[PDB]
Parts: sequence; C-alpha cells; structure tokens
Amino acid sequence: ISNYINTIPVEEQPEYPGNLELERRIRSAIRWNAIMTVLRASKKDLELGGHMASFQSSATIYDVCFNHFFRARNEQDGGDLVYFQGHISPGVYARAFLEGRLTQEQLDNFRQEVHGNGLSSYPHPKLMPEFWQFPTVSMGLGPIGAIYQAKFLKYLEHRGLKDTSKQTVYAFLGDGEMDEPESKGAITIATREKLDNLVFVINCNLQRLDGPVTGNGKIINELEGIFEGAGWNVIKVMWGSRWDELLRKDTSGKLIQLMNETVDGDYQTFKSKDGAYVREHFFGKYPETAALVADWTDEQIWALNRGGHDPKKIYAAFKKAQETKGKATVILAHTIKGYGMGDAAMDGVRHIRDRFNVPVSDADIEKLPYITFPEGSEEHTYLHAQRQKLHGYLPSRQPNFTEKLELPSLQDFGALLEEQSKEISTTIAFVRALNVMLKNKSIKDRLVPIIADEARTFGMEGLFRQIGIYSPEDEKGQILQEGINELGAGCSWLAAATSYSTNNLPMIPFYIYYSMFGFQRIGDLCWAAGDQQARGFLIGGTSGRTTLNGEGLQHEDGHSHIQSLTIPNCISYDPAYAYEVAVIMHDGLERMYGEKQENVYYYITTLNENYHMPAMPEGAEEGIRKGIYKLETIEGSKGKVQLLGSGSILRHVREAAEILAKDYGVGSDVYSVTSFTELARDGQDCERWNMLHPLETPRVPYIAQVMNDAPAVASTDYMKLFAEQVRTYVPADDYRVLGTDGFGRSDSRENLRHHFEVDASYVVVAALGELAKRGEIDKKVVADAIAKFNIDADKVNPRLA
Amino acid sequence: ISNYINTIPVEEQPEYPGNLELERRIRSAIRWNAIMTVLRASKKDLELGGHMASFQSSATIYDVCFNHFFRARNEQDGGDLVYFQGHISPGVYARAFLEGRLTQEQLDNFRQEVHGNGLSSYPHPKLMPEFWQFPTVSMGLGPIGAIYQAKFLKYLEHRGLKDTSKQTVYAFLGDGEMDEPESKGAITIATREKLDNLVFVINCNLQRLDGPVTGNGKIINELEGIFEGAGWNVIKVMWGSRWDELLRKDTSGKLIQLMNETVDGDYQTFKSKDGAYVREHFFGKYPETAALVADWTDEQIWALNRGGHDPKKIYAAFKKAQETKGKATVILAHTIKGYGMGDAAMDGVRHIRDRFNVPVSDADIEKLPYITFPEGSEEHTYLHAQRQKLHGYLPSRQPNFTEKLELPSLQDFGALLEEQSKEISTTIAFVRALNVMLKNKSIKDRLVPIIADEARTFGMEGLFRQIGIYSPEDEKGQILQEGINELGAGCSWLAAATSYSTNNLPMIPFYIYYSMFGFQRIGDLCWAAGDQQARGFLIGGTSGRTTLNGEGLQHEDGHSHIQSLTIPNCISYDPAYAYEVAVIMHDGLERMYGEKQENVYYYITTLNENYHMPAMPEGAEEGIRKGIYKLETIEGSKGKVQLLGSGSILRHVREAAEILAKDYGVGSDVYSVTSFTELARDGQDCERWNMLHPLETPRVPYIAQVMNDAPAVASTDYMKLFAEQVRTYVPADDYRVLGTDGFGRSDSRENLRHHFEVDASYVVVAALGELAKRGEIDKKVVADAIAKFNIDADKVNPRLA
Ligand SMILES: Cc1ncc(C[n+]2csc(CCOP(=O)(O)OP(=O)(O)O)c2C)c(N)n1
Ligand SMILES: Cc1ncc(C[n+]2csc(CCOP(=O)(O)OP(=O)(O)O)c2C)c(N)n1
Ligand SMILES: [Mg+2]
Ligand SMILES: [Mg+2]
Repeated sequence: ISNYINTIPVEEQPEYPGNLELERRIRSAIRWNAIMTVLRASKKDLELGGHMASFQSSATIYDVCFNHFFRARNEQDGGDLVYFQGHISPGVYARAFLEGRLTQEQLDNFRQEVHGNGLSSYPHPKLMPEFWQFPTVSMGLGPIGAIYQAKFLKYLEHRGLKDTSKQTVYAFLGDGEMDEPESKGAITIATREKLDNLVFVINCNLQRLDGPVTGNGKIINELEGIFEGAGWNVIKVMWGSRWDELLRKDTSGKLIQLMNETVDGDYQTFKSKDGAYVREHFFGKYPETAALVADWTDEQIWALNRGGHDPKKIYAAFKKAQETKGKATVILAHTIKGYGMGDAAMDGVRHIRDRFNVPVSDADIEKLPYITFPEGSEEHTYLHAQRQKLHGYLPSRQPNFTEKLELPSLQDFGALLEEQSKEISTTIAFVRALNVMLKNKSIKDRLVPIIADEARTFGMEGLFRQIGIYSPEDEKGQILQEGINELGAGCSWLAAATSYSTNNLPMIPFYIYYSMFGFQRIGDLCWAAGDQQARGFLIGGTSGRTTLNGEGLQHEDGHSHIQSLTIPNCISYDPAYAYEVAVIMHDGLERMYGEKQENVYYYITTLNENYHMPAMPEGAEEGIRKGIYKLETIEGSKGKVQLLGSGSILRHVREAAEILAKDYGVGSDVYSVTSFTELARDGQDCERWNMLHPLETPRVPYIAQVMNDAPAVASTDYMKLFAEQVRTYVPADDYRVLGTDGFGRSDSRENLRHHFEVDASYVVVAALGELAKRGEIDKKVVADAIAKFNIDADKVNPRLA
Repeated sequence: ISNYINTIPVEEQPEYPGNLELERRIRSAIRWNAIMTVLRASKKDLELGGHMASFQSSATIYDVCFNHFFRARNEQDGGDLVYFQGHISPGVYARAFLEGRLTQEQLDNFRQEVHGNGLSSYPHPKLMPEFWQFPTVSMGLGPIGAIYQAKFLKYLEHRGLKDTSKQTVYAFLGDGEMDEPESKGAITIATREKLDNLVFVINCNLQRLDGPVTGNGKIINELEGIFEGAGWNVIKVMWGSRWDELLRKDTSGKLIQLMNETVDGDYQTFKSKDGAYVREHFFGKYPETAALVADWTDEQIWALNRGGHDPKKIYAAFKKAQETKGKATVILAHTIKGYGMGDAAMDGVRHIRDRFNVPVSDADIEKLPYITFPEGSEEHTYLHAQRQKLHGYLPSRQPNFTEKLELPSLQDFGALLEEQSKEISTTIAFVRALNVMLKNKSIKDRLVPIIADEARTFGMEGLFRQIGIYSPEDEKGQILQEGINELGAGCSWLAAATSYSTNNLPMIPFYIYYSMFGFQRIGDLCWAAGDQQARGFLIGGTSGRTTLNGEGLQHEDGHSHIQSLTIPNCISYDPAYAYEVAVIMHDGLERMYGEKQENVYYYITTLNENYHMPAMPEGAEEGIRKGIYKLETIEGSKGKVQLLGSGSILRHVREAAEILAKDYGVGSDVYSVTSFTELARDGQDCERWNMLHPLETPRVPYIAQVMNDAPAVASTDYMKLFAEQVRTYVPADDYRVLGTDGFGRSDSRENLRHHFEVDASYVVVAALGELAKRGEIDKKVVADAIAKFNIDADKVNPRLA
C-alpha cells in the first residue's frame, strides 16, 4: 500500500488530448438525459425503479473512455469488450440516445419492454440482442467473466484463430461489489496469464447500497494491498488537479499523513459538510495542514475534488493502463456517490439543471425534456468525431455469426451408432464424438474442450496428445485446463460460447466436470449465460445419484437436471446409450452452429459406468432428439405395462421388463427417455396452445404420441420430479415414478440402487402394484414379489434417510 | 513475498515438546491403517474409491496438531473447529480407530454405509452425526466457511453469549483448491475483522489432481503474495531441519537465490529422481551451491526434506500462529504429495511399510492387516495422554443442544393473524414476526438477522435502531451486515444455524436477500448446509417472477423453489398472506429449536408488493403448515372449478374466482397453497408407502384430503413445474397450471402478469376452457373471453420470449 494520493504525479501526467469544455457540455447533456428517463419512468408510479446516484459518480470516467479509449466493433475485431456496471445503464442509454442510436420513445419506455419498444433495466443481451453484450447486474460475475474473456482473447490470438491484440477488456466495478467472492477470488489468474489486455475499473465512491464498504477503514487501501499482492498494476486516481498545488507546497508531508490516516467514514462525513467544516476538521488537524489552506477561501476548499471526477487524472490512468504490458491493471477511481445531486442521494431537478449548466429553459424544465444536439452543432460534431475515430459506437451487438461452417453429418458419427464391442460409458461416447468433430476440417480448430483439473476421471487424457493443452502444452495447446475452479472454467466456456457474436468467430466449447459442481455451484453464471445467448455444451460427468457410487453426499448428483430445467434456453438430456449421445451432440451442433443459429446451449449428463452399448434402432433419430422413443416391446399374456428409463437406470428398467415377462407373463413397451425435460416443455407448449385455441382440435404432446394407455412406471437416477414432470402429458391412467430423492452416501452401485429404490426389483414391484390395483393380478402377488426381491417395505423414505 | 525459506529461523523455534521417536511410531501406524483401509476397499472391486497420496503429504502436519494443538469439545466450549480436508479422511478414520473410537468392521466398511456400521467417503455430518462436523469435500467451501465460523465465534463472545476465546478455527486446504474463487475471495474480511482465532493451513505439495497448480510459477509465492497483501500473517514452512546447516554456512546467498528462482515444475521433477540428479541439476546450478553439498553423499542429499514433514518446523509454525493477534494466520506447509509411496504416489505396500518401518512381515502383508496399540503399551499411553491434555478426541459431534428454550406461542403472533390495518407485504409480515420473537426473553438474543448490504429494500432498517448492527453499530450489535457477499452471508447463516451443535448454544439465523441470489448463487453452500444439519431460516425477499417487476432478467425469480425442492431437509413455503408467514415462522421455530429438534432448515419466499392482508380463517393453522387449505367457496349455477394460488398470484386467482362467479355463473373452491413442494413430498411419501404395502389401507395425500374432483386451475409466480409437481396427487380430472416460465424482463406488474399468462384473465380462460371441454359450456364462451380480456392467443410462448 502506497500513500493516499494519485499513483501518477502531475509531472508524469500526459497532456489531455480533448476539448475539456466541449466534453463537459456533452457530458452534462448525457447526465441530464439519464436523470430524465429515470424520472419520467418514476412519474408513472408503476414501481419501475432505476438508479441515478451511481452513474452520477462514474459518468466522467465513462465519458473519458468514450471520447478517447473505447474501441468499437470493427472489421478487424469485436472492439473493446466493456463490462459496463449494470445499474449505470440509464447513462449508457442517455449517450446512445444523444448519438442518435435510441429514440425518445425507447427512453420513455425505460423498464417497460413487454410491448417491444422499451429498454431493459440492465445489460441483458437476450432482451436487447443488438445492444447489450455482457450481463453484469448480478454483482461479482462481471469481474470474473471479464478475466476469462481477456484470457480467451489471448487464446484466440495464440491459437492463430484471430488477432485480438487490439482489444482491451474493461470490467467496470463498484467497490462494494468487490466483496463478492468471485470479484477477487480469481485475480491471480490475470497475473499467471499476464493479462495485459484486461483493465479493472473500480468505482471507489467508498459506499455500497446501505452504507460505506468499510467505514472504519480504507477500501481503496484494502483493494490496493490485495491487488498489488496478486501481482496487478495498481493505479489510484485519488485527487483532482486542485490538490496538486497543495501537495507540492506540503513540505512537512503532513497533508499526505492526514490523507493517509483519515478513514472512509470520516472522508464521507466531510462529503456532507462545507468548506469550513473541512478546513476545521480535515485541514484543521495539523497547523502544517491548516496553514496550507489558511490562504484559501472556504469555497476554494470545498472546490477540491476527488480524482475520479477529473478528466485529466482519469485520462492519465487509462493511458498508463493501455501502455502497461505483462500484467493486468486495476484503476481505483475515487468518486463522490450521487455527485452533484446535493439534496438527493422539481427543486432538485432545477438544482442539477443549474449545477451542470444544462441547456433547458425554465419554460421547459417541468416537461422533464430530453436534450439532443443538432447536426452541425459543436457538441454533435465532437461527439461523433470522437466515436468515429474509435471505430463507431458501443455497446452494440451482432446476434449471428457470418461464416458458414461445414458441420459433420450424423453419419460421420456412424461408429457411435453401431453396437459396441467393448462395454463403454456415455462419457467415453462423448469423448469419441469429440474426436469425430476434431476430424472435421471446418470446426476442428473451433472446438474448445474445457476441464477443471481432472481429465483422467473423464477419460480426456487421450486428447492431450492430439490437440494439447493451452499453456502460453504450449500457447498452441487447444484444451483449456482451468484447475480446481468450476466458476472460472464456466467463464472460459462462456467466453468461448459467445465468441460467435463478440468476435464474429464461432467457437464451440465442451466443458466436462463433476455434474454436481455445475448448476448447483455455478448456477448464477449459467443463468447469465442464457442471458448472454451462449451456444455451447456443458457436460455433467460422473452424473446420477447411484452411479458415482463411492463419492457420497456432496458428489452424488440426482438433481442437476432439476436445476437445469429452470433455464429457458438450456436444452438438457440424460442419455442411456452411446448412439443417443452421438445423435444429441450432432443435433446440438447443427442447431447452434448450423444455419439455424439457435440461441440455446446444451447440457448432457454423462456417466462413469461401462455397460453394453447396443446399436441405434433404425429411424430412432427424431425420437432421440425429441426426448423419447420406444426401444422395444416384450410379449406377455398376463398383462401389459410401459416402462421408462433414462441414463444409467434405463438398463435396470430393461432388466425389470425381462423379469416381468419371464416371471409374471407381463409384457411391456420399453422407452428410452433421452430428455424428460424437453418432453415436459413440449407438453406444456401443447396444453398452452390448446387453452388459447378453444375452437381448435387439441394438439397432442409428443410423449402422448409415443406412449399408450397401459399402466406406466418410470425410473431414473434423479429425484422423482425429473420423471414426474411429464405426468400431465403421459396418456396412461397410472404413472408410477421411481427416483433418487434424498442425500447420497458411499456404497456399491448395487446397494445404492436398492437404497434409493430405483433398481430392477423396485421397478417390477411398482409395475405389479399398478396391475394389482387394476385387478389384473392379486395383491398377494406384489406382496410376494416384495418378499422375493428382499425389499424392506418399512425402511425410512430415502429422502429422509 | 519473502525468500523461499522457513519464516521462523531455527534460532527462533521453540524446543519440540513431544517424544519425536514415539510420535513417529504412532504416526507410522496411522499411515499404515489408512492405506490398509483404502486398499481393502479397492480389493472389493466395487468402484468404491478413496485417496491415499494426499493424506501422506499432510500426515505429519495433522499428527503434530493432534499431539500438541487440537482441543476437543469440552465442558467450556466446542473446542477447536477443524475443517479437515475432505479426501484425507482415511487418515482421520485411521487415528480414530487407533484411539479406539472406530472398529475394524467400520474400517472394513469404508465407503459402504447404506447398511449401517460403515464410514462415509468424506466429512458428512448428516451421514455420521456424531463424528464429522464440517462438509469440506466440495472444495472452496471450507475456506469461506471457516472464515465466517471464526467471525461468528467472535460475535458470540462480543455479544456476551459465550466465551469462545479458547477456540481456534483451523481450515485445512489444498493448494490446488485455492484456485476456487471462494477460497481467496473473502480473505480480506479476516483482516477487517481481526480474526486471530482463524488459521488457514494450506498443504503446498505444489500439485492438484492431474498436474502442478502452477508448473512454471511458485504457488507458495503466489499464495504468500495475495494473503500478505490481504493483511494476513503468513508463515512459510519450506525446508526440514537438514537444510539448516546448508543455509547457515552459505555465506554467498546463492542457495536462497537458487531456491527462489527454481519454479514448481522443476522442484517436482527432482522428486522423481535421486540424489545424483539433485546434486547436478539443483545444487549444480552454481559453484557456491555445488560446494555446499560437495562433501555430502548422494544419499545425504536425497534425504533433504520439505518443511511440512518436519515436526519441529511444523510445531514452530503452529505455536507462532497461536501467538499472533489482530489478524488471521496462513501456514504455507511445503510437502511431497506421493510422500512415502514414492513409486506409487498388496506387497508393493511393503515399500511403504519399509520406509515407515511398519511392524508387519511380507508374510502377512498381503492380508493387509490393521495395526493397533495394546492398552499399557508406550504408544497407547502417549496417544491418549496427549489427547487427554487437549480435552479428548476430535472430530466428534453432538447432534442436539441440551438447553430448553421457551419459544413464543402462535398466540404471541396474534397481531399477525388478524386482518391488517394497512396494505403490507409478506416481507413486512416477516419483519413483524421477527419483532415478536425479539420480545421473547428466551430467544431474543439468540436471533441472528443477516443481510447482504440491502436492508431498506427489505424494511430491515427499523431493527437497526433497536438491536443494532454488529461492528466490533458496535461489538454488541445483533444484526450481521455482510455487504454485497451472498456466499459470505450464507456462511455466517450456516455458522449460526449450526451453533446448537458446535457450541451447544442454539442460535436462530434469519438471512434475507434477493431470492434470485439464493440457491442459484450459493446453491453448493445450501447443499452443504443440509449436510451440516443447519437449522435456520432462509428468506428469499423480492421473490416471484412478476413481482420484482422493474428489475428484469437477472433478478426476477420464478424458479428458486424448483432449486430449493432439490434439498431433502429444506422446507419451502411461498405464502400469500401475513398470517401465513406468522404460522410458518412459528412452526419452523418449534420444529427446529423446540423439543423436536428437527434437522431441517426453512426457506420462505417473501414479497415487496403491498395488498390487503385478511385475517386468518379459524382453524387454518395446520393447513398452512401442511401446505394447503380452502380459503372459500363461491357459489355458481353454471359450473364449478377449483382455483389454486400461492405467493403474490393468489390474490389474482381470487379475482379470477369473482369474475367466473359474477360474469359466468361458474362457482369455485379457492385454495391458498402455502407449499406446493411439501404437498408433493407428502404425496410421494403416501404412494411410495402404499405401493410398498399393497394389502394395507392406502394413505391419502394431504392435498387429496383438501381438494375435490372439479376441474382445477393453479397459478403462481413461479414456472409451471412448481404447481405441476402435485399433479399425480390432485384428485381431479383436469388440472391446468399457469406459470412464469421464461426469462424475466422489465415492466409493470400488470404487464408482466399478462405477458407471463398468469393473471386473473388467464386463470378465467383456463377455467372456462376446462368446462367447455366437458361440454358444460360452449367453446365460443372461452373464445369470447380470450377476446374480452385482450389475450393474444398467438403471442410467443413466454418460455421462448
Ligand atoms: C449479486 C447481487 N447482489 C445484490 C445486488 C443488489 N445491489 C444493487 S446496487 C448494490 C450496491 C452497489 O454498490 P457498489 O458495488 O459499491 O456500486 P455503486 O453503486 O456504489 O457504484 C447492490 C448490493 C446485485 N445487483 N447483485
Ligand atoms: C469443487 C470440487 N471440484 C473438484 C473436486 C475433485 N477433486 C478431488 S481431489 C482434487 C485435487 C485436490 O488438489 P489440492 O486441493 O491441491 O489438494 P491435495 O490433494 O494436493 O492435498 C480435485 C479437483 C472436489 N472435491 N471439489
Ligand atoms: Mg461504491
Ligand atoms: Mg496440492
């Protein structure tokens, strides 16, 4: 930690290149318009919300960047990737409006988007696909997402895919937000990878929402200490130009001492006082300091500003940042929250009008008018001249990539569609499908396999010799190894999954990890990924409650699919066979990176258990993609049931079908459900359409088109709700669902499958139970089966176990 | 960062207090038993799993701690809180067995616990309620958890609730694990809070699973750099005692330079070599360094040890940490991962027994026998004598607290059961309920309100003046303000929620935050909380997709209940009325902290929307707890339906009921469902039991004892699945569910409820559609309703919007 003063002394401060007066004129108009759209929205009294205080404290920081640093998307690259602080959006809208990119009607529709011509509260690409790029409102996600975006840009350059050398990634953060563990939890990575293309801009106004970050301390010093410790280049923008003279005359070094010794809370109090309270309480601390302002008017004292409000001090920091190589830079900008709002945190509106000399007359002020700059005006000319010199306007977004890829056909996955000689798993099938893709000329180098330390666990070691590990094992290595960092890996996956839009360069990521450490551990990023229109593959390996058998409670995943189904644009599958994995992966590739360019990402749970992999039934392709298909029918004269299974449990329901036929003469229709979720969604869509079209013939859910009315039983390696979600659409009178509800524990797969009551014997008992209720068989028949199969009818519900 | 040598010079370390020779015999027997345990498990060929290499590298560190530092639970406090590294559990089980706390059968049942007398793979209190205490296998969670546990202990002392001054929180971490953002993301608060009762002990063997953490770097230096920068006291345990002579006589300072410049990758290669290699490649780098070992034999050079394996160096570090005040201490212990195994890292184990001189011939080595110390033996006596001096054995856990609390009665919440004067929200109801508890002499001071910055948003700012904010706003403040740090707030919540077991001092936490940032953002911690048997309240404020209307996509929560239902021991509720909030909170209090001491925690979603709060219907209490009750029946001669709602949407379902009655002559039964999830679980439990007892009287789902068979419609502020989960148990032919599937966006509550097709008009159309389907009404009526209510039947599915 250094002295509590600017990192760059005036003598080392470059000359400011812009017209300060004209820029203030433009900046004031932007400030006014941002305040007007929020105030107009609030006038509606519809609890719309929207912030002003924050943007007021950081407007000049952004202004300097828009005028002299921010490079817009161009023919060569996607420009600078700016992670705009979420709640300062009204300022971004205000500027875009001034630039003529947004209309007054859209501003008047701030936070009212349902009808089409509105603006989102925050940066939401899904909602404004041609405007916003990075979802930053969920604090903490922006800093880490930006770190890996910067790393990914280096990756593209190192892999020879794209020269991203002219791009800088800017993460605009708040000091309070740095408390989120993901904000500083990964900063050493930027040092390890020498991310000199990443700039953290922390708005240090010393306050969070309900108070100061650390009133009894100095967060700017805490921030400097840890970022410096993490190897980052730290630039503190503490004081404005007015202080330069005071510090130079400060021969006793007492001013610096006073500055150093004052804590955040104190500084914050002076904030609400006056030029005399300051001189008395701040400067008045030491005669050496009090004597410095002795010859100063209380107004000249109160005129001393924080560095984050001085274009000159701001420019110096961003310039130094862009010059620095070898490591990332963090700019700690000292600002005043709710700057120039005084009374705030029509008299107040008149105050800011006067305060920033806004060109609005007394006659119009009540109309809460938006200000614009006429073509031909100095402000209009300058505003656009600065942007054009920087490649245009930002933020802006391109929803689809331009190139045409020559994707592998399903037949290219032919070997995976055949019966397998060796017993393998769906994970081995996944890796195999990856290899098929690695042979496709068009996308082979666009593939981005991602691992979080463990590769051997997922049988990925074989890929290393083929494509290598990115290690700028060299800068040309293709696989991203992020170590024990699921969030960081997800952020690399996200950068890769959105490269098609950001850099107009489609990249296809495949991140495989322990399924339990997916949505459960990085769920907020997964939701943000949906917002960012990520197109990629998330592979939840070692999935299923009873399949990762020895690991126990914090590893056994019987619910990730319940978490994944909450994301609208995530397509989830739980295949049982290798050929299903092939079909599913081929379809995803086609949908996401083929002509369709569907904004959806995939989640496929794969297993670590080997078993016989049969050949794909001819014509099963569509059913596999839709989520279900009849595997086969077993004859039985004494009854008929329908059996459903997915993942590693399907082969157990298949065994139950043979037992049912063999021991009870009960035949059955056996279905492989590759996706209970896609089926549920299809069912919901049909029922929704039916309800909205009362005069039309009811549409039939696909699952109802595939199944019949015979009593049905479903068993899965996930909690019952996974299969129970399609009940409404199952055309059978009876539908019994078996599942792995309850906490996992360590055992053999056999003991776990019996414990969670999802094995063959339970499926059989469940099937017999429905047939008995129908009078097709006697109840003593099921009571005997229960005894026969060594089933404890009275053991505690596994959910409670 | 400092030189790559021990922090404590030999001339500064204290005399080792223990019997080194006796201690190594005991340590060797533990190492043996740990390996035997894992080897016998693998022999079973059941894919059970289990690690050995990690505990081998940290064995000596734990040994010194067990012999001279770890305080077991005692009459005065819970002893030292040790977050044992998850995968080194076999070593903990090995010592426990040697202490006579575990049986051979139990060791023989390592990772086979489904039938009882077995051992969990990792620290899981839910599975081993009297042994383990803190779930640490999900890496990254142990470190944040520990920081907040230490802070909570300080809190108990400062609040005058318990003298926790004699307790130390030890977090045993892996160096690879430090890559998880949660690992270092919150270390600055240990400095902010001067947590000198916290010790992070990182095993620095330089390797994660599949490779070194930073092959071309120095993680120990990286670690030292950021922790030192964060204000922590860093103690490096680099080299064993054999290095002291070499470092002492090296007047040139070249050995340190060599040590400093050598990277992690090279140090690791040396480990796979021999003395000759080291002499040439390491010492041979410089003449001065070559000269230090020139008079040494290759064997003597090969014997040079890493500090973390030297009891004297280890002891010095822990003793010094014990003396450090004002801040937390990190011990960076340098170790060898595949430490004795060497070649490994049933007879090849004779190499391990040889090197550690284990008493067992190669004749009984294939039998993999366990080693025990007979009562009276020098080893047995020393083992127990050391533990007795430290108050006993650990880990150990007490499942229930001993004291009896005088909980508030439901009557105490009587004001909340009456009709409210003004329109309030369920969040205002929650705060009012908290106030009732705050008047209870028994639990008022055991309450732990927790917020993450935002308090005003949740109307919590009023308790700020009565009970204060913890700020060691003073050291007696009751409210924990954790800033913008949901994970941290969650860890404080967990520490509080488990104080009943850890310190035999029940504390009742109430953590309120934006519901979207609950399970979605800290879901892995929530799962671990269940594992840790947390008893507390999670309050998801500003919940419901359409109710936090202006916030949009990353804030509008219509799925947290779908995430919360995946946790076995989390009880979820979505109340609509203030009296329901009261009944639920009181019941939760009684269940968790009353004589029942139920191991469950609560999740209640509350709202920021004000509306009329009616009085509780007489006798509705049990129904509120169970999940559903009939609000009222509206008469109608033209038809009859059932209408269900929860949270903010219930009042719109009631409006629909009036419309149907008044405009269409359709009568109805209106139900408020406080918990669709609890109703679903009850139904699942009933059918499970039923099918398991086929000849017995069938149990009827609670929801089927409330609803009848008229066509039903349900609507809530959550995705359809939240209400559809009870389908199987609804005693009706038609059960139409409306929901908020799809990403959120900004608009008025009205516009959002129409967009998400969940408002009164949609409920009416859904109900009429069901009747038309039964011919009880013309389809034209439904079509005209759709027209009247301005419903766009061809609007895109909200899930896809
Ligand atoms: C994960 C998450 N938690 C909470 C919030 C709610 N929130 C909005 S603004 C705010 C405080 C902002 O403080 P800071 O990050 O210091 O930025 P400032 O507005 O002062 O520039 C909070 C907590 C959020 N957006 N995301
Ligand atoms: C969140 C999480 N991700 C992955 C794993 C799987 N895992 C088990 S051991 C291991 C590596 C451990 O390395 P380190 O933390 O350096 O400890 P060491 O075993 O070397 O002492 C990993 C990634 C886990 N337990 N938790
Ligand atoms: Mg701030
Ligand atoms: Mg390690």
